[PDB]
Amino acid sequence: PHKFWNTQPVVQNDDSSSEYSFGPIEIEPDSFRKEIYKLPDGFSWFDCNLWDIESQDFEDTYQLLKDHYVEDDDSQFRFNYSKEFLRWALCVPGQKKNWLVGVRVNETKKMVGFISAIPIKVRIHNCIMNTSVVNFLCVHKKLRSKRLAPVLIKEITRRIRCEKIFQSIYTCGKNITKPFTIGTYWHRIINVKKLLEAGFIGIPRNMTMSSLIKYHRIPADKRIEGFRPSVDSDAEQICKLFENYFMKYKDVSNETMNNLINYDEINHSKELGKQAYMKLDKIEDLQDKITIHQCFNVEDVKHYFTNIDKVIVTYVRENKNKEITDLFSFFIIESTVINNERFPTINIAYSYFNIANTCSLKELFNEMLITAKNNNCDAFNTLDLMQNLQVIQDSKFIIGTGRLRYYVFNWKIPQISPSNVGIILF
Ligand SMILES: CCCCCCCCCCCCCC(=O)SCCNC(=O)CCNC(=O)[C@H](O)C(C)(C)COP(=O)(O)OP(=O)(O)OC[C@H]1O[C@@H](n2cnc3c(N)ncnc32)[C@H](O)[C@@H]1OP(=O)(O)O
Ligand SMILES: Cc1csc(NC(=O)c2cccc3[nH]c(-c4ccccc4N4CCNCC4)nc23)n1
Ligand SMILES: [Cl-]
Ligand SMILES: [Cl-]
Repeated sequence: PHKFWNTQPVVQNDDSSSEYSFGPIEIEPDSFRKEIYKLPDGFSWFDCNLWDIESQDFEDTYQLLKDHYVEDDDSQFRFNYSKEFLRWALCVPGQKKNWLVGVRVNETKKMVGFISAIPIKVRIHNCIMNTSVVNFLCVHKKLRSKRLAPVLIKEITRRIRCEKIFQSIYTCGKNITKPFTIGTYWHRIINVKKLLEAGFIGIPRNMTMSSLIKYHRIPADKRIEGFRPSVDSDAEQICKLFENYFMKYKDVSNETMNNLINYDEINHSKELGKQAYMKLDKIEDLQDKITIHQCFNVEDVKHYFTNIDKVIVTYVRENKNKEITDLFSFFIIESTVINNERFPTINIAYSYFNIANTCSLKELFNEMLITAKNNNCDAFNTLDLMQNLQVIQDSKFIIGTGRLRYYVFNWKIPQISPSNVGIILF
């Protein structure tokens, strides 16, 4: 029984709609609460100054997440996002100062809560829109189970709506309301001895450390040439590469892709916003296609698909005309090994966006796995989004624990396969 989520414009688990459709759940451009939400006495909101990596706010945020953010099931690993990562992930083109929200104890100046939104452009079927991604919701462990989280969620909702944005995308490792897709975690072991020492895997009875090393080795043969790190001057080419990829896997006609309904222009009117509703005759119309994905202009490409040591790795393949034809990318997050004083962290790569045109996706990932090994990553993690199952199948990836639930706030999306989703959250 929910007490907060049952009041929100999201599809509920008990929803009994017998039709597949798309569109906003509600069009309420001026009826939302505009007054700041009250925090418990002694606590105050503040806009978190992540615009200078040396600021005190950035140290406070880094420390809060380091000790209190997402942990695995058994509380053996906790994410340890670096400050350079958080800057790359949160100070994105178009970001607003007030979408990085902290909660501080007034007497001690201790930061005890955080929630963030980043602006992104997304296509959802026949619509395109400026939207938000909510991430890094975090409450101090000593303040949990006191119903603070709905306060932080309502407050970021208010701050997003003040920017005339009424939808959001977010993920969760547990079921809340009805998710529009469910992602499966997959792990590729790179550094066996480190992951054994960390307790992530163990040594099977029918194996040895040496046979494990042998089994999990990244294949060294069949190397395809032409790959190099991306640079800023690649941005226009990379932008075109992404447009052609999303055009290839579209779930709407060519004319539709070229004339997407821009919800930003009609979300101010209950009558005009109705144009965004779209009934789907057959669910099979979407099979093998991408239905929802982020859209990147040249400025976004320059920011996201770059190379920052220990944060983000982007390589492109060139042909004999020196034209970019393929791309792989992954970001890098350390995790704390909670109960290991002498081996306190591991370095994990996470697949981001990958486009294979001149090679198979399996060959592309093999080149990416080698590069992640050479970037000192102990494992390579992926979701079964987009065409990744092609590589996950008949590979040495091992399934993870739990599932990643995808949600859209104030939009209707039929339950779809993760192959239909091109949205990666940090
Ligand atoms: C138009 C714009 C819209 C913008 C907003 C879009 C929505 C954004 C939504 C957020 C996007 C998250 C994206 C990410 O960052 S996902 C990762 C979230 N962060 C962590 O897991 C870090 C460690 N954990 C914690 O810090 C706390 O446990 C948190 C802060 C998560 C909850 O603290 P606490 O454990 O002290 O709980 P409570 O007593 O205060 O409150 C209980 C209520 O909160 C609901 N709850 C609990 N966890 C989540 C969750 N992860 N998403 C959504 N709802 C959640 C729960 O169902 C219940 O409601 P109801 O079941 O009674 O109804
Ligand atoms: C090799 C190794 C050692 S520890 C480790 N993962 C943890 O500890 C851990 C703990 C909690 C949640 C997790 N989700 C994932 C993950 C795994 C694969 C693909 C995406 C993933 N997520 C990352 C975060 N954003 C959304 C997508 N991993 C964890 N992997
Ligand atoms: Cl209030
Ligand atoms: Cl679920």
